[PDB]
Amino acid sequence: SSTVKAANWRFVEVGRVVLVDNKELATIVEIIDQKRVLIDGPKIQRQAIALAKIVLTPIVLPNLPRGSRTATVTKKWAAADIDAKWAASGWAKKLANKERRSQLSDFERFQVMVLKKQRRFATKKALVKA
Amino acid sequence: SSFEKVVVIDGKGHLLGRLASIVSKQILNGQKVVVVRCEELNISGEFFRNKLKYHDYLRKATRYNKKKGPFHFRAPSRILYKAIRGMIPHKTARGKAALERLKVFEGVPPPYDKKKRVVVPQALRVLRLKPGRKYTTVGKLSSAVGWKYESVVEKLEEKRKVQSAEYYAKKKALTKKLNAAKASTAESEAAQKLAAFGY
Amino acid sequence: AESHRLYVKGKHISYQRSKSVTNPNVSLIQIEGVASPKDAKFYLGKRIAYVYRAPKEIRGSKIRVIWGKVTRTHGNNGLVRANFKKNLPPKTFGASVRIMLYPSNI
Amino acid sequence: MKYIQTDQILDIPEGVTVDIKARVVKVTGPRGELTKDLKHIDVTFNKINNRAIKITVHNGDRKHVAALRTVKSLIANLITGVTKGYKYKMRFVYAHFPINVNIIKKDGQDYVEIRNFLGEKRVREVKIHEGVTMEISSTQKDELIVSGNSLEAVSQNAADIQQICRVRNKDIRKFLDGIYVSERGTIVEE
Amino acid sequence: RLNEYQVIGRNLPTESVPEPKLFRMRIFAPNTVVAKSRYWYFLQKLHKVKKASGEIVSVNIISEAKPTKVKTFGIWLRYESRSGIHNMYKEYRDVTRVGAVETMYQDLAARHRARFRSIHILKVVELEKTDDVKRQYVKQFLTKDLKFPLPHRVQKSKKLFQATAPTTFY
Amino acid sequence: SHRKYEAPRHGSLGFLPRKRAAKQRGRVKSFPKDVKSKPVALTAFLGYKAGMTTIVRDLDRPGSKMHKREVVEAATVVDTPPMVVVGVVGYVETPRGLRSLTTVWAEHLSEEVRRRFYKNWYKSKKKAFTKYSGKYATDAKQVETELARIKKYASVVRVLAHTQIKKTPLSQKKAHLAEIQINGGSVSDKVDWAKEHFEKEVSVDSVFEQDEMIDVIAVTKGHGFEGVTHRWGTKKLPRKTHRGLRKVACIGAWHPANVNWTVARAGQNGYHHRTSINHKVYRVGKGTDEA
RNA sequence: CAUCGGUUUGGAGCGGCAGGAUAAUGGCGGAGGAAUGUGGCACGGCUUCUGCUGUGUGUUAUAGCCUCUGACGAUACUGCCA
RNA sequence: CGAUGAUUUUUGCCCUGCACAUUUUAGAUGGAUACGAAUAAGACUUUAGUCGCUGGACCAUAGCAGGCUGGCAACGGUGCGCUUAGCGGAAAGGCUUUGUGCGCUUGCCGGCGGAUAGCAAUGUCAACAUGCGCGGGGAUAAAUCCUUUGCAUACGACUUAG
Ligand SMILES: NC[C@@H]1O[C@H](O[C@H]2[C@@H](O)[C@H](O[C@@H]3[C@@H](O)[C@H](N)C[C@H](N)[C@H]3O[C@H]3O[C@H](CO)[C@@H](O)[C@H](O)[C@H]3N)O[C@@H]2CO)[C@H](N)[C@@H](O)[C@@H]1O
Ligand SMILES: [Mg+2]
Ligand SMILES: [Mg+2]
Ligand SMILES: [Mg+2]
Ligand SMILES: [Mg+2]
Ligand SMILES: [Mg+2]
Ligand SMILES: [Mg+2]
Ligand SMILES: [Mg+2]
Ligand SMILES: [Mg+2]
Ligand SMILES: [Mg+2]
Ligand SMILES: [Mg+2]
Ligand SMILES: [Mg+2]
Ligand SMILES: [Mg+2]
Ligand SMILES: [Mg+2]
Ligand SMILES: [Mg+2]
Ligand SMILES: [Mg+2]
Ligand SMILES: [Mg+2]
Ligand SMILES: [Mg+2]
Ligand SMILES: [Mg+2]
Ligand SMILES: [Mg+2]
Ligand SMILES: [Mg+2]
Ligand SMILES: [Mg+2]
Ligand SMILES: [Mg+2]
Ligand SMILES: [Mg+2]
Ligand SMILES: [Mg+2]
Ligand SMILES: [Mg+2]
Ligand SMILES: [Mg+2]
Ligand SMILES: [Mg+2]
Ligand SMILES: [Mg+2]
Ligand SMILES: [Mg+2]
Ligand SMILES: [Mg+2]
Ligand SMILES: [Mg+2]
Ligand SMILES: [Mg+2]
Ligand SMILES: [Mg+2]
Ligand SMILES: [Mg+2]
Ligand SMILES: [Mg+2]
Ligand SMILES: [Mg+2]
Ligand SMILES: [Mg+2]
Ligand SMILES: [Mg+2]
Ligand SMILES: [Mg+2]
Ligand SMILES: [Mg+2]
Ligand SMILES: [Mg+2]
Ligand SMILES: [Mg+2]
Repeated sequence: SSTVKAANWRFVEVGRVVLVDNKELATIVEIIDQKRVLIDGPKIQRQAIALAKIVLTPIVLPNLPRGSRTATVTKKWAAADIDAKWAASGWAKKLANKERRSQLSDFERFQVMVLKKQRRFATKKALVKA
Repeated sequence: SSFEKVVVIDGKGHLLGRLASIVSKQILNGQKVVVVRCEELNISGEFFRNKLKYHDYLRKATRYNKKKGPFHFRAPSRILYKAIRGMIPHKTARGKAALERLKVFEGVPPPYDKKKRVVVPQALRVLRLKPGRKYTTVGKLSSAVGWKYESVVEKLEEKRKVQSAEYYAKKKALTKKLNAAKASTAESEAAQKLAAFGY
Repeated sequence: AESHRLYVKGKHISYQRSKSVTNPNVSLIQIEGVASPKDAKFYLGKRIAYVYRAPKEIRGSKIRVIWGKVTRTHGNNGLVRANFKKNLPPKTFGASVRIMLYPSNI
Repeated sequence: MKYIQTDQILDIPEGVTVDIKARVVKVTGPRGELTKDLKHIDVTFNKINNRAIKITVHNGDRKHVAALRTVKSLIANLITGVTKGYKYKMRFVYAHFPINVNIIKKDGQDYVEIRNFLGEKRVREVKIHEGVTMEISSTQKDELIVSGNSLEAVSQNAADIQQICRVRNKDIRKFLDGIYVSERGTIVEE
Repeated sequence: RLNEYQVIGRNLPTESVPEPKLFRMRIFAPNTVVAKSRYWYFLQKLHKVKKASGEIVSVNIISEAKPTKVKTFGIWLRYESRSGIHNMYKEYRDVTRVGAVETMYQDLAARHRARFRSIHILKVVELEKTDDVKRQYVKQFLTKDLKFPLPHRVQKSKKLFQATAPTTFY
Repeated sequence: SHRKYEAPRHGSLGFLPRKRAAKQRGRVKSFPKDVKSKPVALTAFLGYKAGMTTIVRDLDRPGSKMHKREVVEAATVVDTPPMVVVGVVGYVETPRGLRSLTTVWAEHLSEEVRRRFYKNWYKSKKKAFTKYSGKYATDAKQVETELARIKKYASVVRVLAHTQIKKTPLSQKKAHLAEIQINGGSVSDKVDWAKEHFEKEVSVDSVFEQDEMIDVIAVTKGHGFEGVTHRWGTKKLPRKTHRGLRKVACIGAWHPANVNWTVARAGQNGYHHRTSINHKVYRVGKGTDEA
């Protein structure tokens, strides 16, 4: 055999899902340059953006033709169910938990501390015998 | 952005002047800084150019008495110190106090061999230079200009890394055991409540 | 309670100044954890105390305080301008100040 | 111009197993193994199959594209070094003074000992690189055979032998004496 | 930051000539004050008219027809160097006709040190056919199934110090 | 304008400053580089300059006009009674240079070496090294612990030895104590050799053989304050020069408006530390030999 | 501390109105066209056709795109809000 | 800058435990939270899954600046004091560890206390240094002037001897 280690990059291709502004999802519909792409999405405005302003996700929207219009992008996004695919990843889960933590109140933080005390007691009890 | 009692920076892979300016402004603002592994610092530009630059620096000396002139320090830590001091009003009492807030070393001597070293992304060579550019390691320039203890430092750094590797293997084993204990106490009332809170 | 702090950590950085002339009547303060004028705008109007130690006792206490207040933001990285009852002495450059949470508007 | 993508295709013969991980190429063949580190170049590798490897440069400028086919050629030279070997033949050129060449061993090291070069009392010694074999040709008078798997070491040892026999303070157009590389081929004839 | 303007003007009517011909120009200007200034600059380069003897008739913004359709534009230029006057032709990929001109102005500033005052835009044409594309540096983006990664990603940090090793995966 | 003629400089800039040595005992700045494969042996010895003499020797130098022919040569006699080993020092390789880790001493020190640590011996209670001598109490485990530390951590091992100056005709009673680097063998071998040689005499015949080439470290003859003419070998000024002639006429150009460090000036001459190399050993004599 | 008055710096500020190609887009409907030709089909190299793939063909099929257009509905930008 | 010898029969010196009072502080106010290496690559958990896309993390965090008492569940956690063993010389002066004793435990539940500092005023709580009282262990010097020397020297200084 050969056993060549290949790069696991994310590629700039028609159908790549990207995060914009740490809030919204979008997909690449056509490549402008090494630096610029045309993006579209159900909850975003179809626009030409610089690749520095977006982050490629490991997700590809399969079978998206180059230059697809807003209707095609929305229809294929609904078919591929990109929102559910995103929401199941540890990245989106970490973002959601960060938001949830940011919405806690002082009383909820106090309760968090109390629950941490109880769980640490249980964890030490489990750890000493295992 | 937090204020730390001491910030210990691992100097490996850092560009000399960007780290120097950042550390100067940090110590001027009352922050204590320790820089370790100054022999692993980086300067942009090929090695020969920096050797020529250091020889231009060496050219400069007080004519009537060489003992009064610039003192060309050959150690990597002293090169970083010169870079920083050029960025400080060192002839005032305030600059003197700011410089007292700073320490620079070759290698990682005690007690810092068992403490946390951080990096400075705004000054990292691997993140700043274009991927084709050539760079210099300050340890090789120092040996090339008179620093005598390169092989002593590399012998002691290999010894430190052997001990530091044993540390990590112990920490990974105890981290694995605690995770198995945290897995047992999962799906408990505290864990379910902590999951609704985001923890 | 291992912690008892009721103030935000700050640092006395500088006076308001040009290249060569300094203005002691305005101090530049770095609030800990603040990195933008939007974050720093939460702290506008909050009173500031500089707490220091002195040789002579006053009413049995050797601790004296100079009080101030936040007036405006400064620049783009979350520094603020402060106005103290008595100007902060220049030797306090790099010394820590206390950013009080009052007058509170939460 | 920042060419968007440039590719080269390595071809791996049947008995050869290239092996690449983090720009460290280890080529294995019937004749042995050779290794080379490429951390000074920005290239990426894709295994098309067991007989072909794609070597790619993405968004590379003129010089960075130029550094791609040299990577291809170096790995190909490794492959033919581990499947056919390398052989350089040197001819001894002298007008009057015979060149006395011996293969000696001092201090546990192999050396090529050149004596009487242009009548000099000086004894020239060239260290023989590891993995390089020297032989005094029997079928040919005044011939040295330098052989080995690595083309770089063999050609550099040959160059060492050639460089140590330079003529000083004379018209080198007339005084053509020296030891020169006459043939650059392979151990296995083709 | 530019806009495309339609500026129409004419000579002031005389009793000899009461309806002078109306001339339109397409001007890429940041605002209408520079748009009407550039108009008179080129008419006095072509026609016997002045701002004192003329009249601006209309200024209207020309919006992109399909601002979210990726196009390739060919721009014909006439620029002044330190030594002479030269004609050049270049090609740009962008979604707006204006955005190709903004790249063009940045581009001739960077490779030829040509300032805005030294440049005349003769023509901007959208290349409908892929055979209309003459330049390689934009033709290389018209290949089928174009994919490429972005190796060596550098992440901008909000904090001065980071407690974990830097990475460039992407 | 330039000098009318180009002459070489007066004196060497590699022996500045021409000041007095900090100590009268010359100190070995650098020792021979250590080779593990050699046997454990000393690299230095201390002696006293007795005087000069003359020898006659048949020369063995092919191609010389004096080959196999008698030559008359000046020679120097160095009185070298055996030295006594009293201590050992360990040195550790550090990123700041060699650093002394520990010094271990012998149980008994002779009076001549205990006088080394005193300026007024006759007025003293002579308390030096008495508690340390007590450190050897019935098990001497403190000494063994320090020696094990030296074996474990030291990279350079040097012995401490003193001359037996009471065997010389000098009226001085203070011995001269110096560190002599130990070369050969492992660190453990050096430490065992040093410990086993405590309170023992070591002779010159165990350090130097005949026909060897050795170096000499010493402080030269003092001459006190000297003028430039003899201190630096400068040209005497003409006989008819006002205010004297044993001077340097021009001590600098107008600019730099300072006196340069390279100009010859009057000052203290001699009593300098010098290292002189490649002196051949014609004879290692023995005091017990009647010939 | 509260409230006021004068001056002033702001907010991820909120709302109403007007203008423009009575924005241009986009979405929906209809008509036409091409290729960086989708499905299909025909030859191949590796696949027990395991996003197989290359090339040819051709015009919506098991993707789509471009142009024109018909009736609505928005938004950007900019002004004004006593 | 290091190693090492000796350190005032003085009410003087060293080490140490407590206790107190002072001067100083370039500026405590939960925690300086320890692999290495690469980056056209990496981690983890077994070449395949997961991870990153920042520390908005992790640990710690409840109790008159944290009081007085009582009870369960567990046999854990932690502070301090002896104590066991091992490792660390790059500036180790720290990192572990055995047994034991005295506390606390907020893992959970009870009973009692805080007011008046009056609507804020740092509303005083830390470590470095020095001195002083006790208690305990411990040791009991030199250098200079002077005379002398001449390996030295203008005088200081230097090599000697007393
Ligand atoms: N699943 C829908 C698919 O639509 C595709 O076909 C699409 C195109 O061929 C067709 O072309 C354009 C379209 O791009 C554009 N966005 C709208 C325009 N009205 C369409 O035009 C065409 O389709 C419409 C019906 O939609 C017809 O009324 C009209 O006559 C025809 N020229 O619009 C169709 C629908 O968007 C597939 N080729 C077809 O096999 C399939 O039905
Ligand atoms: Mg620790
Ligand atoms: Mg030097
Ligand atoms: Mg204080
Ligand atoms: Mg010549
Ligand atoms: Mg000639
Ligand atoms: Mg690192
Ligand atoms: Mg002259
Ligand atoms: Mg030396
Ligand atoms: Mg010690
Ligand atoms: Mg010690
Ligand atoms: Mg004299
Ligand atoms: Mg004399
Ligand atoms: Mg004289
Ligand atoms: Mg005269
Ligand atoms: Mg006079
Ligand atoms: Mg008002
Ligand atoms: Mg007001
Ligand atoms: Mg409107
Ligand atoms: Mg429309
Ligand atoms: Mg068409
Ligand atoms: Mg097809
Ligand atoms: Mg409309
Ligand atoms: Mg409308
Ligand atoms: Mg508006
Ligand atoms: Mg208004
Ligand atoms: Mg006090
Ligand atoms: Mg990593
Ligand atoms: Mg994991
Ligand atoms: Mg693994
Ligand atoms: Mg594995
Ligand atoms: Mg994997
Ligand atoms: Mg963490
Ligand atoms: Mg932790
Ligand atoms: Mg209790
Ligand atoms: Mg218990
Ligand atoms: Mg100590
Ligand atoms: Mg110590
Ligand atoms: Mg600890
Ligand atoms: Mg107050
Ligand atoms: Mg108190
Ligand atoms: Mg208290
Ligand atoms: Mg004297």
